Amino acid sequence: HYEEGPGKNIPFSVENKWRLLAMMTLFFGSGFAAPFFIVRHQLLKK
Amino acid sequence: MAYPMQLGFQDATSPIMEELLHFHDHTLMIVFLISSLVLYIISLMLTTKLTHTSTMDAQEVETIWTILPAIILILIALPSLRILYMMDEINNPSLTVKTMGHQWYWSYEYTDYEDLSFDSYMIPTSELKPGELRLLEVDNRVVLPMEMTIRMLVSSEDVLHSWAVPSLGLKTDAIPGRLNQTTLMSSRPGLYYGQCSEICGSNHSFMPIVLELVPLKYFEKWSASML
Amino acid sequence: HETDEEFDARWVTYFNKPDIDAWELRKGMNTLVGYDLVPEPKIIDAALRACRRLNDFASAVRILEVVKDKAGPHKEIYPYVIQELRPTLNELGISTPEELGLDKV
Amino acid sequence: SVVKSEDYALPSYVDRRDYPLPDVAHVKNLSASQKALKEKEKASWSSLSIDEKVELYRLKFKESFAEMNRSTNEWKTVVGAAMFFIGFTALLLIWEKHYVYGPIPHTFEEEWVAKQTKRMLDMKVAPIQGFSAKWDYDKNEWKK
Amino acid sequence: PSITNKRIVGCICEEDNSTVIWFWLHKGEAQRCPSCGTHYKLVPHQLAH
Amino acid sequence: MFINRWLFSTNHKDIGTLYLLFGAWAGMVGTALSLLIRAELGQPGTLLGDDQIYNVVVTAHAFVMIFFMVMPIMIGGFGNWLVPLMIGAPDMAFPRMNNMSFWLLPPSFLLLLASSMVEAGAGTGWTVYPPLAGNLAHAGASVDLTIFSLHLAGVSSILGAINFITTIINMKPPAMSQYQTPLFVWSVMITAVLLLLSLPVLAAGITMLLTDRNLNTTFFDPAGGGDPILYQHLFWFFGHPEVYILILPGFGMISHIVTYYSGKKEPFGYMGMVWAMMSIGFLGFIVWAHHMFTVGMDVDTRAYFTSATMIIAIPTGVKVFSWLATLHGGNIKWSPAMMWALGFIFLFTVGGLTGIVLANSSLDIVLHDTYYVVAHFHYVLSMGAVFAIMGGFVHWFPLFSGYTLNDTWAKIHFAIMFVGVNMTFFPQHFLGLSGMPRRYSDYPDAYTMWNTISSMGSFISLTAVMLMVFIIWEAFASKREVLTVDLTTTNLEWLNGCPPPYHTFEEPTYVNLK
Amino acid sequence: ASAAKGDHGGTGARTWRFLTFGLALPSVALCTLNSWLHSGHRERPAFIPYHHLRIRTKPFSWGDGNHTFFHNPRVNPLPTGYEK
Amino acid sequence: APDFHDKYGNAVLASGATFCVAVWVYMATQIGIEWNPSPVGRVTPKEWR
Amino acid sequence: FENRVAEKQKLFQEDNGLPVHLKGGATDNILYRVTMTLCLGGTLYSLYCLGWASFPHK
Amino acid sequence: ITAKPAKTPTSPKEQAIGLSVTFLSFLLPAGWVLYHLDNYKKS
Amino acid sequence: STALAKPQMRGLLARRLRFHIVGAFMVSLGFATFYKFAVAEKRKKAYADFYRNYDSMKDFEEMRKAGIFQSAK
Ligand SMILES: CCCCCCCCCCCCCCCCCC(=O)OCC(COC(=O)CCCCCCCCCCCCCCCCC)OC(=O)CCCCCCCCCCCCCCCCC
Ligand SMILES: CCCCCCCCCCCCCCCCCC(=O)OCC(COC(=O)CCCCCCCCCCCCCCCCC)OC(=O)CCCCCCCCCCCCCCCCC
Ligand SMILES: CCCCCCCCCCCCCCCCCC(=O)OCC(COC(=O)CCCCCCCCCCCCCCCCC)OC(=O)CCCCCCCCCCCCCCCCC
Ligand code: HEA
Ligand code: HEA
Ligand SMILES: CCCCC/C=C\C/C=C\C/C=C\C/C=C\CCCC(=O)O[C@H](COC(=O)CCCCCCCCCCCCCCCCC)COP(=O)(O)OCCN
Ligand SMILES: CCCCC/C=C/C/C=C\CCCCCCCC(=O)O[C@H](COC(=O)CCCCCCCCCCCCCCC)COP(=O)(O)OCC[N+](C)(C)C
Ligand SMILES: CCCCCC/C=C\CCCCCCCCCC(=O)O[C@H](COC(=O)CCCCCCCCCCCCCCC)COP(=O)(O)OC[C@@H](O)CO
Ligand SMILES: CCCCCCCCCCO[C@@H]1OC(CO)[C@@H](O[C@H]2O[C@@H](CO)[C@@H](O)[C@H](O)[C@@H]2O)[C@H](O)[C@H]1O
Ligand SMILES: CCCCCCCCCCO[C@H]1O[C@H](CO)[C@@H](O[C@H]2O[C@@H](CO)[C@@H](O)[C@H](O)[C@@H]2O)[C@@H](O)[C@H]1O
Ligand SMILES: C[C@H](CCC(=O)O)[C@H]1CC[C@@H]2[C@H]3[C@H](O)C[C@@H]4C[C@@H](O)CC[C@]4(C)[C@@H]3C[C@@H](O)[C@@]21C
Ligand SMILES: C[C@H](CCC(=O)O)[C@H]1CC[C@H]2[C@@H]3[C@H](O)C[C@@H]4C[C@H](O)CC[C@]4(C)[C@H]3C[C@H](O)[C@]12C
Ligand SMILES: C[C@H](CCC(=O)O)[C@H]1CC[C@H]2[C@@H]3[C@H](O)C[C@@H]4C[C@H](O)CC[C@]4(C)[C@H]3C[C@H](O)[C@]12C
Ligand code: CUA
Ligand SMILES: [Cu+2]
Ligand SMILES: [Mg+2]
Ligand code: NA
Ligand SMILES: [Zn+2]
Repeated sequence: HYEEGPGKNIPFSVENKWRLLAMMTLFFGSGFAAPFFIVRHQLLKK
Repeated sequence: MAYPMQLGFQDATSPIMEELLHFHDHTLMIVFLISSLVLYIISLMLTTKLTHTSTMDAQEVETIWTILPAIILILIALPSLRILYMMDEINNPSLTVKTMGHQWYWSYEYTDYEDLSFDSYMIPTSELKPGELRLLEVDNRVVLPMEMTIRMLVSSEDVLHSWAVPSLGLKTDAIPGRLNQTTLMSSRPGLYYGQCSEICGSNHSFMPIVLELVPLKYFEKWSASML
Repeated sequence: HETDEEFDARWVTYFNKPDIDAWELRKGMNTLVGYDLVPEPKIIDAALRACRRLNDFASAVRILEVVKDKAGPHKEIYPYVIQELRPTLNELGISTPEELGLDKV
Repeated sequence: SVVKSEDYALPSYVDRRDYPLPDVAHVKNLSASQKALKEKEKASWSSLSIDEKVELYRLKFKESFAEMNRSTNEWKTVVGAAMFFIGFTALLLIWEKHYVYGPIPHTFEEEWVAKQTKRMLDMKVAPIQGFSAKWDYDKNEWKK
Repeated sequence: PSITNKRIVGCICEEDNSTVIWFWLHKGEAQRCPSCGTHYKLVPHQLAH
Repeated sequence: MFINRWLFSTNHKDIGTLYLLFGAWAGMVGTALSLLIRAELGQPGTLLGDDQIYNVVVTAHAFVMIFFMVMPIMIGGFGNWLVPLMIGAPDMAFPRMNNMSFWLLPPSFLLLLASSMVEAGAGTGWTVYPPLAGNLAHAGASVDLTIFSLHLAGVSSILGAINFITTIINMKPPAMSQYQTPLFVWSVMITAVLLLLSLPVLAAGITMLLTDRNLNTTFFDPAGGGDPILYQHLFWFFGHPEVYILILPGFGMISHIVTYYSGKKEPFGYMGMVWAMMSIGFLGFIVWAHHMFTVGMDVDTRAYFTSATMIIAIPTGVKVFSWLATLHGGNIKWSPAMMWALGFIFLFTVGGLTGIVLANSSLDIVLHDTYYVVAHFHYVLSMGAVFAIMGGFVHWFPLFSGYTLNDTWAKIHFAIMFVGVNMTFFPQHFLGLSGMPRRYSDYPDAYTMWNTISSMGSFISLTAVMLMVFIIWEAFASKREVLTVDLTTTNLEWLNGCPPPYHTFEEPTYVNLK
Repeated sequence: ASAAKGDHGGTGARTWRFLTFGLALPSVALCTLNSWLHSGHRERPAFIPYHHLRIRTKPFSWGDGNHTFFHNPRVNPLPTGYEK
Repeated sequence: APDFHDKYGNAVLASGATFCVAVWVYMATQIGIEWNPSPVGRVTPKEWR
Repeated sequence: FENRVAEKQKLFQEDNGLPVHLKGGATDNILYRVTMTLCLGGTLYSLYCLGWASFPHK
Repeated sequence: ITAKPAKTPTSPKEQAIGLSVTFLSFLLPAGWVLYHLDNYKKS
Repeated sequence: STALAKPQMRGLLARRLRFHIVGAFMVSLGFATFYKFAVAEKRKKAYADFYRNYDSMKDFEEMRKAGIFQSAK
């Protein structure tokens, strides 16, 4: 069986709030950054 | 054309656009009344310490808020449909002009008597003469006779485009393989602008429409000389 | 529905039941405050007495607090009800929220 | 007094204006003195002292109506912080105008605008209400 | 009936009410619906012999 | 154990969590795209390039916000999490198929990203109209990758619809009739019915565009006797129901939030609310041509579509007044969720009203393909749908996670967002009335002021989005565990604690038939 | 099709009454609105004595044998034209 | 006992409002942003032909 | 043919803690590993193809 | 809703850190691309 | 040492609603009257005034002399 309770019903860990901040930063940051880099990609092709 | 900081519609140039302005004033008043009434009621519900949390009966007040909106919708639909049918009235034009949309410019054809036709491209910003409007001027304008009922036929030779002139209340899609009709009638002489209104690719933002309304006499001379 | 007197009577009767228990006391007050009204002094009277029979002083004071709350902005209703309930408050030894300093934040 | 996580299935205490009499008492476990007070409570309430009465009240309820209904200064923090962040946004806009945006088209130059304006007046742009209607063609100036 | 100590009860106080009143019914003395007061009593376990 | 739980899930809660995570990520992508749009329009001139790269951005912004952010969050996230709990069900009818509806989304999103990576992207508008979207004006794989993205998202939603309808009809307690289920459950079922009926038509239409582009068919090519307008009918037949699919679950959550924070045990006029959602769902299938008022249709067809479209204001009006009637007499709790709901009621009404302005084919001649339309839909989507999502998120976050958010920070988040979206979209009404066309990378000089103000408002919204990420972090960082929640007697989803155990309702609820 | 609403958990009297007052009667009210709007007597067409119309192979068994059963003077001409 | 708002409320409100107004006014007038206001009442029409 | 459902019922109800997709025996394991390998390998390959198509080959 | 005191309280200093890191994760990459926009446009 | 008179104790919420709903209606009427004067009528009069003695040829002559036309110099 699986772990249950606050902080245990999720695919990411919230054991360390700083490691968590790193996770969330990469997660949400990669999403927000993607369009900018795709725009850069399109501009650097021609 | 639109001027800096404009809030509403461009001034009406045709009797039909005038008709739309009054219909919009009518509709907008209802929009303001209903939206402010809702905002008011929200504030009214939220500003009292008095309570009533038990079951409230609804089959009584729902008659009110079903019949009222129904009446209001009819009060909007009546003039809306009167105008709609008015735009469809048989009018019998004195001239027929065709316009074909292209990527990315418009071509015009006046083929009632002579076989006159030309392309109409946007004047590049680098090329504007002093006092000319950026993105709106074209090399060849659509010379037309003022105070006359004209039939405009719109189509396209490639992708979809849409021929629009806001001041005249016009917007007719340019569809390849189809000939759409609309009628034009300017109450005044002058220059009237519009822009392509259907996404057509790379230069969708840069293929304007410019109508030049002049008296019949000048229209004729122009006709001849444009052979 | 029913007349004002019939509603009042129905609630006076409810709280006047000799063997009314704690659950029924709470159910009655919690239900009563859901209506668009400040209960009549006669209903409050009956409820305060039920508190006495249940040896519940704290609830008697809470009931007076809810009556003031139900009046909202109408500051003249509580003083009047407390006026009308003075005999009973005296008799049962019920101190008002004010007298207990329960009205200060 | 002290609530636990796994007690979600049990009746709980709540301080609410519209639910004046909660399902449970604020304090369920009583000291020697407190149980003595609940016994005294079975006798006439007139024999109860003010401090005994308030102790009875606080055993039953957490907060009084006045305490539960108090207003706060939270709005100052909310409105002030909102303004700080909206202010911070202006910093982003300053950064953008400085490092991202290049110069705007030459059609915005003062001279061009002056000419363009005359031309718009010459073609009588919006003569009924919008623009040219605001120019006095007789006195040759903007209508006062 | 319940195979444990408590079970959630949903009470439709009056026929055709759209609102259902929900609460945990615990082993022990009968409890009452917080809305209509009707009584419920838990009668624990078994099912599987 | 990690893989079995998160990749092989057959649990409605975990699957709902995956959807919420996916939708949150998609929201960041969609926000970035909206920033690029407003950066390009922030001052006169060209910033990025011509209309192609600009419209590839506009097109992706729409697809991401609609298909990857709103639908996954509302239906897949809140739907999966709450529906089973609200009817006391042990899980969804098809728990395994439910997992596939989720897993089809990342591939669908990858195809969308691929389409913008290859060639010059698909700068067609989210409506993907041919011939611009055809193999001559948009040669290459871009448009084909876009069509495939829609196919996968389509299959995901259709299977999700089948699962929700079956669960809602078949898995309620024996004594519970359909008229005893919460309004959110009603909103999800109706939404599922609209998805089931509309998506297959879209699928037919985009498959025909695919064959026109790759198998030499000519459904939309006049040279072969085809018609570009046929595509528009097929698209919009799905397109209008789609906008109601985007707002219905929102209406459902608003009913719950307004009832809850008004301290009420029930929403005002329950049966009227059910009637209203059903009517809206029905009417939403017979009004599609209002997206085609300038294509050249007969006047009688246009008079019919104008009339049919306005009727929806009646049932929608019943819902608005019922929400106000639910607030009436309430012991109002000014929580952050309530704020989002109140903003929704007002802002959605404004957006709906401008929709009624657009319903008039006469006026629409002048408003069509202008920013007046963009203003209308962003009030109902960026304020309506989004506020419902934010309200539901702050209201149920404690339930899903077991932790509480900081209310003050949440109220600050609401204030910033409220200013941002209004500053962004209100000025767009002026731009529309005055004639600024949609899908333009640059505009005539006269439109400069309103475009400048609109772009500044978009930056304020960005600040709100960044703050929200921080707020969620702070909640998980501080770990304030939930103890008690009020009103559980009329909010069954909270009755199993926060968060509820992996398996809930192993022993079903007891409900007398009397 | 599947319509656009939902129920189906059990179609009973309450559901059919819901459909009667929430869908059926409102539809009749709308069509009644539309009809008692598009009405108005449209101008009767010029009379042309077409040989395939106003047939008379035997007189009718009522009146003067030349008027149809629900003859409307305003819109139904006789074989010789409209009436006075 | 005084909370965050009682202790810092007035300061947060005062300096938040001050900062906001200051930076927005700066951005609106000191960085070269073209607002393109109406010529009505401000521009003296100049010969173009 | 003869009815062997009872044999299959015994096999699939055997309390060995195996998930239904692997409860048939060693073959289930193989087929699963083949399926998953083709899926993940094929996905990596599609990513590679995307990377290739993302750039012009003039 | 009632809740227990934070199990791992996040002080004002900690929040400033989380806020700043959060804002930077959004602003830096986009800012970088936007800054080098001209370098991209023609190269 | 005076008594207090029995204040109204029932339907205070409903009474408040009725009073304010009626006031909202009055304000709507006042707004309608204002709008149908500061916007509607103003617009009709502006166009009616402009076209009453409008001379299209004179207007065209002015534009031609200013040189805005391509077909009429
Ligand atoms: C794309 C993802 C990048 C991830 C980067 C970091 C990875 C570190 C690994 C590892 C370092 C070791 C750490 C072990 C524990 C934590 C990490 C982990 O492995 O966890 C993995 C988890 C979780 O992810 C994390 O690890 C970061 C989590 C941040 C959580 C924020 C919570 C936000 C608030 C509310 C959420 C809802 C619920 C709320 C209420 C409470 C719950 C109900 O994911 C899943 O198993 C599936 C998630 C699916 C939905 C996400 C997006 C799919 C996106 C794009 C399709 C793209 C197309 C191509 C696009 C290609 C690019 C252009
Ligand atoms: C941000 C830029 C603002 C620019 C303002 C105008 C400058 C005028 C100069 C100088 C003014 C005088 C000279 C020019 C007169 C032109 C008349 C014209 O041609 O007339 C037509 C024009 C102009 O219309 C007007 O006559 C302007 C009306 C403005 C209404 C504003 C409500 C604003 C609320 C809060 C501020 C905005 C943001 C939040 C908006 C939130 C949603 C409303 O075009 C419109 O129709 C635009 C609006 C489209 C429809 C929106 C409908 C629902 C809106 C609000 C309901 C609020 C209810 C509660 C009451 C309001 C509660 C908040
Ligand atoms: C009898 C008739 C006359 C009555 C006169 C009043 C009598 C009152 C008696 C009795 C009235 C009820 C009194 C008790 C309420 C509880 C008081 C308390 O113990 O609790 C403390 C509570 C109190 O809450 C309040 O109490 C004030 C609430 C204001 C909420 C606004 C919500 C808006 C939602 C939707 C908006 C559209 C619809 C708006 C509808 C609005 C309705 C009020 O919480 C706050 O203090 C925190 C939140 C403040 C900021 C709110 C959001 C601003 C959003 C957009 C603009 C940003 C501007 C800044 C940034 C600017 C940047 C430029
Ligand atoms: C749901 C749909 C949605 C949403 C929310 C938005 C939001 C925004 N949109 Fe819009 N937009 C569309 C759908 C949407 N849009 C569509 C359909 C089109 C037409 C495309 C076409 O023409 O083909 C369009 C077009 C469009 C244009 C017109 C382009 C043109 O014609 O040239 C512009 C211009 O300003 C614009 C701007 C914005 C901005 C600034 C926002 C901002 O308000 C965004 C602010 C950020 C958010 C509101 C996201 C927050 C949500 C989350 C991050 C989830 C959080 C996670 C949890 C709570 C779990 N959009
Ligand atoms: C959440 C999404 C959503 C919702 C719910 C709606 C709801 C409505 N929409 Fe909107 N609409 C869109 C999303 C949405 N729309 C999108 C995305 C587009 C553009 C697509 C594209 O081209 O890319 C669009 C386009 C669009 C057009 C096409 C315009 C054009 O392209 O030229 C029209 C035409 O009629 C329209 C009408 C309506 C109407 C009448 C409603 C009605 O449902 C609103 C009803 C609500 C109210 C009226 C308010 C509440 C009512 C009351 C308070 C009662 C009293 C009211 C009266 C008496 C009037 N919409
Ligand atoms: C109000 C709607 C309901 C319709 C019926 C109500 C009243 C009419 C009386 C009986 C009708 C019963 C069946 C139909 C038989 C013939 C068609 C009648 C339909 C009808 O009523 O048609 C009318 C003709 O009336 C005519 O001749 C009708 C002349 C009446 C004589 C009836 C002739 C009887 C012949 C019956 C044959 C019976 C065989 C049936 C066998 C069944 C199986 C064995 C139309 O009027 P009109 O002026 O021409 O046009 C209108 C112009 N303003
Ligand atoms: C285009 C826009 C349209 C504009 C909208 C117009 C809004 C309608 C305006 C007014 C509605 C008037 C309804 C009158 C109901 C009387 C209210 C009342 O007082 O509420 C109850 C009635 O129950 C009941 O109807 C149940 C309680 C009240 C039921 C109705 C309340 C809801 C009213 C709406 C709330 C505001 C939202 C308005 C929406 C715009 C009280 O019960 P009783 O007195 O029997 O018991 C109390 C015991 N006694 C006997 C001792 C006093
Ligand atoms: C360009 C090309 C695009 C290609 C897209 C392809 C998308 C996916 C391809 C791979 C999917 C196939 C894998 C098999 C899916 C079977 C689902 C199924 O059979 O699901 C069943 C439920 O749906 C039921 O019954 C009834 C429903 C049966 C649905 C069958 C699934 C077919 C998927 C395609 C759907 C297309 C949509 C059609 C309209 C255009 C079983 O439910 P489970 O939750 O499993 O179990 C519940 C347990 O109690 C069973 O004991
Ligand atoms: C719409 C979303 C975007 C909102 C706007 C973003 C807000 C500002 C973010 C700051 O980001 C940056 O700022 C820089 C300048 O301040 C860069 O430095 C750069 O510029 C320099 C200094 O001029 C150099 O030191 C380095 O070489 C350098 O690349 C830089 O790379 C980038 O990270
Ligand atoms: C299978 C089922 C069908 C069974 C057969 C249907 C029977 C139909 C009966 C019709 O009978 C009628 O006959 C008449 C003709 O005599 C009418 O009177 C009339 O006819 C006249 C007699 O000349 C006039 O005097 C009057 O104006 C008047 O209209 C008349 O109203 C009507 O009742
Ligand atoms: C073997 C089985 C009898 C029942 C049993 O298995 O015990 C028989 C009965 C009926 C079946 C047969 C049916 O009569 C239908 C088919 C007819 C033949 O032409 C070919 C094989 C055919 C496809 C079937 C094969 C046969 O082996 C079956 C399967
Ligand atoms: C009959 C049905 C359900 C009643 C029930 O069983 O509880 C109710 C629910 C909603 C009602 C409808 C809505 O209240 C909206 C309309 C309100 C008008 O007062 C009458 C018609 C009207 C169209 C209503 C007819 C009917 O009374 C409906 C359809
Ligand atoms: C738009 C669609 C045609 C799509 C297509 O060309 O493929 C057509 C098919 C049938 C049409 C409908 C039917 O002809 C019946 C109605 C006829 C009226 O004159 C207008 C509305 C009316 C309800 C029509 C509206 C619209 O023109 C419909 C719905
Ligand atoms: Cu041509 Cu857009
Ligand atoms: Cu639509
Ligand atoms: Mg269009
Ligand atoms: Na631009
Ligand atoms: Zn009950």
